[PDB]
Amino acid sequence: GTILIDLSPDDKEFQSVEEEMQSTVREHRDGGHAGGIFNRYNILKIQKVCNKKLWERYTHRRKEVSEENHNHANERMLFHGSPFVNAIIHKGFDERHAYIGGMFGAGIYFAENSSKSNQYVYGIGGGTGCPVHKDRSCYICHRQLLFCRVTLGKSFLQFSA
Amino acid sequence: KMAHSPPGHHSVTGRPSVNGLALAEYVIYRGEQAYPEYLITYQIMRPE
Ligand SMILES: CC(C)[C@H]1Cc2nc(O)c(C#N)cc2CO1
Ligand SMILES: [Zn+2]
Repeated sequence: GTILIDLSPDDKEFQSVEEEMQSTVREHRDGGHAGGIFNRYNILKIQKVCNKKLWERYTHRRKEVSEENHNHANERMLFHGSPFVNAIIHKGFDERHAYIGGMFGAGIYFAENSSKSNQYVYGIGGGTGCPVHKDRSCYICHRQLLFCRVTLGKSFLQFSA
Repeated sequence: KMAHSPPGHHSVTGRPSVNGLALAEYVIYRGEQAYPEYLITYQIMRPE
């Protein structure tokens, strides 16, 4: 039920998403080990992901959370990188996409830094890098990230070392 | 097989406290609380 619609680079929506990607790159403490060494991206394509069934699934849950949090969904746009991205856009997020060894428990993780999510495109810790060259810092192979609407509701603040 | 958010809470906000330039990370425990709105295809670029 999923349709992907290309956005034009001349579209304000395209440019807005690109700017959020580019502006939230940062340096990482692993020196680039997991996600590669870079200060910016070459954006090749941005597509809108459309699925009526999955959208209604999301809004149904959002309404539950909003009402439980006294009419506040606390909805954000956040990045997510994953080897399972192709499965996520067709079937939706579920337990198969969670991080059991995550700092904050077995749940599904999202980032404000695009470069943080880039560290997970090829798996936890960058896995073995791109399929073709086995290079976590590959500058040739095309990568994909999701930019997702996320309902936080009442969010527990955990300071992290 | 998957975890639960703190009681009374719907998510966790992981906020880096040492690296002042690092932004937050977030965890949800129900997949229905996220929708994949954009798919972005890209390359990382080698610094000049
Ligand atoms: C593939 C699974 C295990 C991985 C994906 C993933 N993607 C992200 O963008 C982030 C972040 N921030 C964390 C994780 C941790 O879980
Ligand atoms: Zn490669």
